[PDB]
Amino acid sequence: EVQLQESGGGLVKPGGSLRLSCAASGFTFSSYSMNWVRQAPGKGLEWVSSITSSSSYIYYADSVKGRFTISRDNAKNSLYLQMNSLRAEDTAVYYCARDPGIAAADNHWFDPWGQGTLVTVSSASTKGPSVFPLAPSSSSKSGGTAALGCLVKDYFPEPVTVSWNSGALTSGVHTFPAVLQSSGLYSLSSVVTVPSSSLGTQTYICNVNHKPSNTKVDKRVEPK
Amino acid sequence: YELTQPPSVSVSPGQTASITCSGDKLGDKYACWYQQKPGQSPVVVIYQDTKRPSGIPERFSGSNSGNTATLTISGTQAMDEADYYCQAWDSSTVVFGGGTKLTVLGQPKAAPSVTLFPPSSEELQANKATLVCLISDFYPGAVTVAWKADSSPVKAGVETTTPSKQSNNKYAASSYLSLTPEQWKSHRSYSCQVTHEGSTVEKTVAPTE
Repeated sequence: EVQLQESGGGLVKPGGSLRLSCAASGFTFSSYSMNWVRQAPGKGLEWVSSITSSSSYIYYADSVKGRFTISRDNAKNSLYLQMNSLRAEDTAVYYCARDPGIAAADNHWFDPWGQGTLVTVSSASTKGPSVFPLAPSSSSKSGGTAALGCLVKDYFPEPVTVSWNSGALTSGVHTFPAVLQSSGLYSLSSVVTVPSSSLGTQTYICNVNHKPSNTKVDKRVEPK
Repeated sequence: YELTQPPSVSVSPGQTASITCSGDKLGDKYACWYQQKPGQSPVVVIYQDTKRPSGIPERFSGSNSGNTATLTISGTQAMDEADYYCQAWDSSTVVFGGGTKLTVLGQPKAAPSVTLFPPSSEELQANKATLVCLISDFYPGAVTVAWKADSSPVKAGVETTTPSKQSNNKYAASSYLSLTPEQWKSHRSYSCQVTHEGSTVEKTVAPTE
């Protein structure tokens, strides 16, 4: 029914600075306490800071003390968050949220929330992967078979493609979605399950292609 | 101050889902509940322990007794599948629970298969070490992954994906532990522990093969 709209998010290097703003519509901005909340990708909600309409009561989470500053301009219907000395740990979607509760009764809640603005703190640049063999084992996927694979480590940006034996080996192949690491680089793994009797006779090669860095690796995966 | 929620609750369609949130003296505090669906902002579904915002369906209700706040969804529907967060104030600090993924079961539960790979000798020669824990074919799509150095927790170096949907509608995830060569060689073993629906699978690898 009423709306908050955040802006200012983007890509910033570690140690850099960024200023977020939030504009209100549908309610009188100057009548309410306002809050910032953030959420790292795949993680939970973490309150950042609060400010009363008068700006006379201001609170911060310990994780941002000394680095972030909350402020508001009631005449411009805007909330701000100045973010200094940014770290990779600060990568998150940042939400504006109104507290329409009763401060005197310590009866608070957040309604509405903005759509959020994404802050990415990263100095990653184009990087080709290191490719490492994952030597076969029959301890977890067996019954006459062995699992082997390739680790495609620390590349940027997406995507990478993986095939096995130039694409002639397809059954039993499981390529896992990449993880985005706190370093800002991606890693992924691809595994294939093969007959354990073939481990001595059949060569297995993972074909890794990373077009953004113009890198290709053909990694032989030999038994130990 | 913390609020503790179960990481995941699962319910058959039409059954009652109950999500709990425990906190010290939580009976003295007003509890709030938020629903968050993938790619969207949170929305308040309960505030002031029991009050339901207008537009929230009547099958949602809240309570706060015995120092646990409970979100109850009767006749749970597929559209109720989401993450739910409880929230309370502690001396001007705003505290959220860790979140509960509610799955409305569209198929029977499936236990994960777990494969753990040690660092390759090649990577160790490159003065690096990565352990790879691959988790597949589980449903609902919620797991807890914990790494162990010998029998002790790991304090840093873990990177775990959110579960993603496979072709067969089960879920997969992966976890990576980055170590120094000295850390790898100076422990008897490392372990990947995967917990799913209250059951745990633990795989262990050692430098001495």
